[PDB]
Amino acid sequence: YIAPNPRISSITLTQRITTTGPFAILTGSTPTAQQLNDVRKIYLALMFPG
Amino acid sequence: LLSVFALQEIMQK
Amino acid sequence: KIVVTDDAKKRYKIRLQRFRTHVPKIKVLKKLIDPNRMTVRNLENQFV
Repeated sequence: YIAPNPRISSITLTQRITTTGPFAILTGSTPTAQQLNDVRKIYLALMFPG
Repeated sequence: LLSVFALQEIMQK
Repeated sequence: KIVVTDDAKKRYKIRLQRFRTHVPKIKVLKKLIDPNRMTVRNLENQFV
């Protein structure tokens, strides 16, 4: 699993440092094992339509 | 590896 | 000249060092500093 360029969020979500929205608080979180397993479930569901 | 937004969450304990 | 090179690994290393310097892991427990200071917030995307 590859990740996007880190500079995308720095210039867009953290464009203003004196404000805090729903996106900015969770742009700094990290996933656990079960959450990665759920991501794998989502991708498996996508790759078999219907 | 840390972000300033997680600092508030861990700090508010 | 104080030069900072575009190589990502170096910028990450200075970023980590500055984050340690401003907010160290040791007195973040004892002194219970507030994370709302303008400098510590500015540290988030200062050298990205």
